Amino acid sequence: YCKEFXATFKSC
Repeated sequence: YCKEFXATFKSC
């Protein structure tokens, strides 16, 4: 799924 890591980049 998507992931905004430590409230940083986005890997959606």
